[PDB]
Amino acid sequence: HFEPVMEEDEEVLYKVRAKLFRFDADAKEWKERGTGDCKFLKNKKTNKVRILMRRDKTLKICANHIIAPEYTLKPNVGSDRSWVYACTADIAEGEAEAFTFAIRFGSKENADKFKEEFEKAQEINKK
Amino acid sequence: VQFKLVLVGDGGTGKTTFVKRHLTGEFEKKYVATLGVEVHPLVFHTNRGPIKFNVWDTAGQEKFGGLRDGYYIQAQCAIIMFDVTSRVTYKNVPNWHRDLVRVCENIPIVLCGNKVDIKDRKVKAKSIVFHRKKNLQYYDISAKSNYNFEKPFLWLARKLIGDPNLEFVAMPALAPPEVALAAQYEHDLEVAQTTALPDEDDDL
Amino acid sequence: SMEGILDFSNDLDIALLDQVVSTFYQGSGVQQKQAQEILTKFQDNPDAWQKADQILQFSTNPQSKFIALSILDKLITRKWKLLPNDHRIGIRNFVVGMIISMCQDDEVFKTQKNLINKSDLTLVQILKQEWPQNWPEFIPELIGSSSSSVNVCENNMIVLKLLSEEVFDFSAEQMTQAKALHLKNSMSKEFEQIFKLCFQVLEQGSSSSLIVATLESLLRYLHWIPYRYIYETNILELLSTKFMTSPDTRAITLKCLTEVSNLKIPQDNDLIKRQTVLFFQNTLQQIATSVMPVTADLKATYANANGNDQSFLQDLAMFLTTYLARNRALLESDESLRELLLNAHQYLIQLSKIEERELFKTTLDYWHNLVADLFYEPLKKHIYEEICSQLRLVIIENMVRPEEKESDTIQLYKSEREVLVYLTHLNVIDTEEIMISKLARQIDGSEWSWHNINTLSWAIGSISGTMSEDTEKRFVVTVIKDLLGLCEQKRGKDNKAVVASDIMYVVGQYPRFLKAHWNFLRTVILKLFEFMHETHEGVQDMACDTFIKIVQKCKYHFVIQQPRESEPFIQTIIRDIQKTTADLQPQQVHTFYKACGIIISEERSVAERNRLLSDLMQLPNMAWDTIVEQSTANPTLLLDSETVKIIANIIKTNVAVCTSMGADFYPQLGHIYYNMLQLYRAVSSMISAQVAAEGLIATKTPKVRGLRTIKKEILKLVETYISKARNLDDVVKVLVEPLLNAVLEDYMNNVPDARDAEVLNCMTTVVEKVGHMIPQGVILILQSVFECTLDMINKDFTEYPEHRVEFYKLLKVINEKSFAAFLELPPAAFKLFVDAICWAFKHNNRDVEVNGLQIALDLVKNIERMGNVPFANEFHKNYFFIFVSETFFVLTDSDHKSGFSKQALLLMKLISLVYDNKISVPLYQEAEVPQGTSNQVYLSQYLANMLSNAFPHLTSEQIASFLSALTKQCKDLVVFKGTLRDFLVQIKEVGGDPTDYLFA
Amino acid sequence: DLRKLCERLRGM
Ligand SMILES: Nc1nc2c(ncn2[C@@H]2O[C@H](COP(=O)(O)OP(=O)(O)NP(=O)(O)O)[C@@H](O)[C@H]2O)c(=O)[nH]1
Ligand SMILES: [Cl-]
Ligand SMILES: [Mg+2]
Repeated sequence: HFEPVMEEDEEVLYKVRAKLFRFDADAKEWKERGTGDCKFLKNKKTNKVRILMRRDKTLKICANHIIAPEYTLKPNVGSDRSWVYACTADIAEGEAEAFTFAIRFGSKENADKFKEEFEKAQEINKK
Repeated sequence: VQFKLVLVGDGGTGKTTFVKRHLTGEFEKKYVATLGVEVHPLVFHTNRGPIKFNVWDTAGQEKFGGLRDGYYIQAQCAIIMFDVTSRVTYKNVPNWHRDLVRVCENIPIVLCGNKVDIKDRKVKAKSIVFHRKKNLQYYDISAKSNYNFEKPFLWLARKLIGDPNLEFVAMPALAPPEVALAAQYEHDLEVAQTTALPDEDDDL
Repeated sequence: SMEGILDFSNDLDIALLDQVVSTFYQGSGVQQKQAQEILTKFQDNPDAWQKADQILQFSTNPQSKFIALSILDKLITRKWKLLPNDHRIGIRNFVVGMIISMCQDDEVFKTQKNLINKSDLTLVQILKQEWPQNWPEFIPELIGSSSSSVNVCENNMIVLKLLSEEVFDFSAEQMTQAKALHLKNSMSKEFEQIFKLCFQVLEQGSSSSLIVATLESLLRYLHWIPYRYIYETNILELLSTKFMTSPDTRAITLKCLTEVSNLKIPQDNDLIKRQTVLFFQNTLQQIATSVMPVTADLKATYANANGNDQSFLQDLAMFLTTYLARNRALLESDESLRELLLNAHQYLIQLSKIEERELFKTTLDYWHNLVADLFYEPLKKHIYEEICSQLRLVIIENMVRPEEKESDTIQLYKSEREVLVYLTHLNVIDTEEIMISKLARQIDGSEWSWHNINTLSWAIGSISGTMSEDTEKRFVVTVIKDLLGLCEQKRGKDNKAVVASDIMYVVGQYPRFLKAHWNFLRTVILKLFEFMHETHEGVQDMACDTFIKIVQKCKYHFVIQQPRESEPFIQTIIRDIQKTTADLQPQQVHTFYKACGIIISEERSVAERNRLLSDLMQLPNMAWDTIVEQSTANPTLLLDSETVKIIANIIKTNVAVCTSMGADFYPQLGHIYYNMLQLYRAVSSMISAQVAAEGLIATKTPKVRGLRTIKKEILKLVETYISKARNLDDVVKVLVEPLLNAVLEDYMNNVPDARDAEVLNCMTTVVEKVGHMIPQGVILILQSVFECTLDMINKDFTEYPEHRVEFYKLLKVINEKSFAAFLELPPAAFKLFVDAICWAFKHNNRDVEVNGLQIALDLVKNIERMGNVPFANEFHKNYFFIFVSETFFVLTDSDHKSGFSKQALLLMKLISLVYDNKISVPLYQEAEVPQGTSNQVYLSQYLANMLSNAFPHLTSEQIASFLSALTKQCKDLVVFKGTLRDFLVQIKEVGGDPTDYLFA
Repeated sequence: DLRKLCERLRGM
């Protein structure tokens, strides 16, 4: 005998490339918050689905919040491939915080599928 | 575990835009000249623990230079920035390097040619050789397209920590919380819906 | 409370200063940001220098004394000669004394290196002002004081280093030609005594910090000192032996030896040649015995990144490449020097394996130098056969992705291709053997990977055109076979995709082979068509790029009837085009049609070419006809996003084909032209009606953006044809007038946010090609776009950036081709034209600034050519001095450096007009100057007064001397420019020497 | 004529 020399508890329901914006209401300006994979993550011990999004390369969190059933996706005047909605608790940058988000995708097709999956996930969190 | 980083280069080369991208993820299209210096903590999460850069984003315009080389005292690393669409900004790189290493004699320095996203490039790749005899790391970067935007900090983190295999890693993602002001958010939301998103022709 | 240091009526509280400083440097957040603004206001107080002597003697904070010296620096470099001579001596004395006192305290010397370096630099600023004329004993006293103390000696090496830098390395921008030459001559005159000290310290000294500082100063000296100091003093032996053994001195010594490898050397002296051989021999010996042997794994060493290893290997690469590029011939004939030659190159081989892109490019540049010499120079290549064999493997294995987003990668591929082509000519057999061998290890899995098969395929593709056609044939076949079997061998998805891409890349790089093997070429294309139905990500894009790539090179074989075929293959492609392209995205469809256009343009029979053209366009032309019927019927269709997208893709298809066919596209353009311009009008009405009903935000909506895409593609199609048209009679008599009717009024009468800058670009091409033939049309263009576009861009430099750029490209071409259109302008409009040019001067935006200066230059030449007529005489009277002073403003304001050369050219042209008496009328009023005064005297007078008020700190003598030199030199651009540069230096300080402008 | 290669190519 010779001797020899934190989303792990979650399931991925949906993954799509996207760019996320935050509305700076004081500047009446949309500001980029991050580009990367947007994930709907279903916790196996609660069945709650959250959005988790990270920036390419740095992998820093740019969105982390429950897909609340009260949220409503609305179109943006300038895009057929984006959704706008208010978020009351996002913890991507520390303390909880409210934001008006916009998320844009590579195609109107990907945008509609996102809304499909976004609504599916809302009733997962509802039930 | 924090390191002072001084960022220097001609005015308009993209120093502040580059840092802002790393701070908030945004791309600032306007040119608001920096006055003197602006200090911003910047944290990266690595397989060797978090590393903090105290970024001294200095002014490149002479009339806004403030303390100038006074900002370089006790810097442990630096980025020199020029603009591949403006030859003069590369011509001035040896002047910034001179003033920098007279104060910071032995520090890791990255040379960055910014704005490679622009088609009509003027400082060709083959002309960029100043870093060779000066032992600077060089990267083509674009704060607009994010091309190589993480390389300057990754290389400096490896030099400062003394670990050539240091990597950026995914910061842990805590469980987010669960959910009077209904007439208030429907106002901010109506304004947001009717303000067009920028760069609608981008791939994403 | 921290703002108290900003009150100079009181004595300065040093303790309060140190708190502000500490808050800035060691603090954070608002406190730090507040102290920053205070310190800046403090340092910028023009009396703050008076409080420097206090801070430097009584403060305990090094940062505070540093900021004090910064304040002194500003004063010395900008206002030194304004001071009373009492303050100059005083400042000088308490800088000299502060340095001596810091050098004598071993503790301060050891721990305040930053503050000592800043003090030395400040001392150097005084020397640039005062030495040698008012300080002839500086160098003798420095040399004497060096022996009294090792700390002072070491610091004097720092002072001499900075002095040499300021005088020889950084003077070209910062001082006048005369002052630079004065200081260079002054240092050169006393260098014999400087070198003696430096050589003694190196020969005798044992303090490591002193040796390092002395060698760091030598590095600067080697930029300029005569070669005798290096080749007649034995210092080369010291550098290449003694100082390569100690790691402390090894980095700087290598940098010194690299510079020595560039000294000015006579190429005929046999001893100098032996000395050059000898220090290379010594240096390589010290590396092999003290650092690492020739066999060492430098890739691993570099990756580990211990200590200063990476910087050392970088420096070694620079030394070896620099020396060998200049001197390797000295090693190639003498047999006793062969081992040295090949060991030096073997080190370079090992350095070339390091994973470090920028270092690889440094070694790759050398390899290019070498293999190009072996390719041309008789009897040399056999010396390097084993080096070159290893290099073939290094380059093949580090081949980077060709263009086929990253221009640094693209440049690196081309450089790698160049070296590998040379290496293949040098030994075709070894190259083929390496490549076939690498390929076997792909099939046997020992080196299989996505990266490794891509790299090898890129290498194989890069040497196309080097082998013989027969060896190429056998080579290409073997590769494709081996690549095919490699594809079968894989059961995966992406696995199967990678090998397929590489196969099509290799074949795309060997057109000569495809041209001689039609059966194979046909089969290649048909397999690309098959791939155009593959939904796997990236295959379709690969198929289309390969298709057009092959077509550009082999088009002739698609346009002739090939033996064994009943029709030219272009007909077969066209017949099945709907099926072939059914699964492609629009972008990929247009590439396909473009590729077909390349083929069709090879058919030189007009009737057959036009038939092929209309066949190719059958699908878009039918969709077009259908839409022009069902969209003129119910204009509401154009609000259907689907019809809008269809329309845009039809026009984009015409653009793609017109891009390939140019002049030959005219028949297809005529089929759609008139209805296309009607569609342009209808779409324009919708955009306008949409903006009226929704507001400016309508221009951001997908519907309106889709409508403007139609307009932009229509303009692009017209632009593309007209720029390539050969029949300009038809352009002028068929195309232009419908075009102008369709686009000009619509542009003029839309609100700013609805105007398409593409309109200006299109008009620029119209004027470029046929502007000389449509003077009335050019006038109409100006009337419709000039004032309304100018009003968009003359409120700042930022809004409407595309209009800004295209606007000045349009004025440039109009001023070139149809200058008469500007003559027809009413006087108020011609004045806006001058205002617009000067407005362009003031842009930092290079795309605008350069055209602004060129329009100015061209305009002056246009006026000059008119001769002595009333319009030119009025022009000079109204605008000559506006152009002179506006040009001077951007020359001197420090925010338009990038345009210096063209500003100088413009200014030289304007001044030469007067001193050649090419302005026929007086430039002054009948009142303001005696009758008969020459324009030359009045110009010298106007400019003297202009500069006196704009730069009041200049003496009348400076201005008068500057203008005398400038006007004398207005026929000699480079001297003219030197005199302007001298002026730019002098306006930054007080008391510039007016005799400086006599330099030339 | 390279019949062999064309057949290997068609069947990829
Ligand atoms: N196209 C492009 N534009 C960029 C890029 N980076 C910055 N810019 C733009 O360059 C302009 C100036 O940016 P800025 O960050 O203020 O430069 P700066 O070096 O900080 N200037 P200063 O030294 O005076 O403070 C901005 O308009 C910015 O949007 C880039 O990577 N690509
Ligand atoms: Cl590399
Ligand atoms: Mg800035």
